Amino acid sequence: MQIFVKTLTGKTITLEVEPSDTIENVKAKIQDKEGIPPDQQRLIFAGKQLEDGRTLSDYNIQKESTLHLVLRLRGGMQIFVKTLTGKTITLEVEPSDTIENVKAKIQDKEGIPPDQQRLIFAGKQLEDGRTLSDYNIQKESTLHLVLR
Amino acid sequence: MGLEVMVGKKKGIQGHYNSSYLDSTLFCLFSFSSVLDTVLLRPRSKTDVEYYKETQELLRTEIVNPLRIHGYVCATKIMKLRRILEKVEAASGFTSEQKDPEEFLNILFHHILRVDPLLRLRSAGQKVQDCYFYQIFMDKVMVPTSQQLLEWSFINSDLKFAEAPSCLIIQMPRFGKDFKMFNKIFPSLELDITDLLDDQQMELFAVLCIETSHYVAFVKYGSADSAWLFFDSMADRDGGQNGFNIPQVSRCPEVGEYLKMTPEELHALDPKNIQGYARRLLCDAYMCMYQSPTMSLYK
Repeated sequence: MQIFVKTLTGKTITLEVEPSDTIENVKAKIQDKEGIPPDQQRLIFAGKQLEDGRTLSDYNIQKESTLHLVLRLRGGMQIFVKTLTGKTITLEVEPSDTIENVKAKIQDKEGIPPDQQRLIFAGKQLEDGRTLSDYNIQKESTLHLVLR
Repeated sequence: MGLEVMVGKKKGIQGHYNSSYLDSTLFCLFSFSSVLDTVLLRPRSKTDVEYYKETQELLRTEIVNPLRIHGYVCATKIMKLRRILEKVEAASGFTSEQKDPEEFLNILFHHILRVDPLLRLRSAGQKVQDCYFYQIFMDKVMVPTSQQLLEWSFINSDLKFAEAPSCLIIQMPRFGKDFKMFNKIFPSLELDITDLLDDQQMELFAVLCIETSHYVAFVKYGSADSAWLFFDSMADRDGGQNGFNIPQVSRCPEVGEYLKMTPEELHALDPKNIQGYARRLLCDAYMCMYQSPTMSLYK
C-alpha cells in the first residue's frame, strides 16, 4: 500500500509500505528517498508523535494515509570569538562549519570582511577551507580574532 | 527571595558541553512558573521506575531550589542529571551532544518521573492520544500569532483538546536548522482554547528560542507587559580548556513593547531594527509555553 509523508517544507513524499511495518522501517525509507538521518526524523499522525518500536497497524495508519515529518532541532552551544582587549562575541555554529563561513558569520554580525579576519585557535591560524571539527572544536570554545 | 536575585551575570543555570537544550528548558519551566512544581513533589510510588527518587531529589534540591533562592545553578548539577539521563537511555549522547528539548522532556517526563501526559487530544471523534507538547504543522499571512498557528494546525488534523491542559508547550513550525516556515512569529500573550475544546484562557510564561545551534530562553515573571527576562546559559566564558561558562539573566522589557505592536507592524520592521533581545524572541522561537493563568488579574 501507499502512504504520504508531508514535510513542513511543503514536499510530499510517497512511500510503498505494508500495514505491519515499524516506524523505524518507514524512517529508513525516507532516508533512502531524501537523505535525512532517522535520528533526526519525527513522524506524526493525527497530532501523535510515532514511536520507533510500534507498527503502522498500532496507530491505525492505512491506505492513502498522510504522515507529517518534522526534523529534530538539535542545539547546545555557542562559540566565543575574543579580541585582545577582552571583548567577546558569540556565534552559533556547527563542527562542520567551514572557517570561511565562520568568518562570513562575523561579517554578518559585526561589519568585518573575511579578507581582514585572522582567526586563531590553540595558537594556530585557521585556514578557510577547513572546518571547526578539523581543529577539534566540538562544543563551546574560544577563538581569537586579530585584525588585518 | 526576589526578582533581583535572579538577574545578572553569573545567574541562571551554568551551561557546559552542549547543555543549552537542557539548561534553557529547565529555566523556562522552573525559574518563575510553578505549573509543573508537583512533578518535583509527587512521592515515589511502587509503579515508579529505578531513578525516580534520585532524579526528583536532584531536580528539587540541587537545581530548582537553588535557582529560585540563589539565582544560580552550577553545571556540575546538570551534569549529574545528564548522567542519570544517559543511564536511562544509553548511547544517545545525553552527556555530550547537542539534543532537542523534546528528547529531553520525553526521557525525563515519560521514562523517569512518570508525569501524566500534559495534553490529551482527539483527532475529533476518534480516541485520545497522549503527549507532553504539541507540534504545529500546517501549509504555508507573513507573521502569524501562535494563536493562529494552533488553530490552523488543529484544523489541519481535525483535532480537539480532550480536556483543558494546565501546561501547553507548542513547537513552532520549523524543519531542521535551515528552515523556518515563518521568519517572525507573534507569541500570543494569551491563548483562547475555547473553540478547540471538546467540552477557556492560558497565559504565555516562556519562549524557548534557537537560531541554529544554541538554545536560550525568554521568561515572563509577572503580568506586567514589561516583565520579561532573557537567559543564556553561555553568555560568557572564562579560561580555555578547563574554562567554564558564565550564564546570564537580563531584563528585556522591550519584548513587552514589541508585543503591543501588531503582526503587520512587526512584519514591516526589519529584524536588524528590532532592539535588545526582542529580535530573538520574534525570529527564533522554538517552543512557546502556556499555563493556567496565575499571574494575571481578570478584568
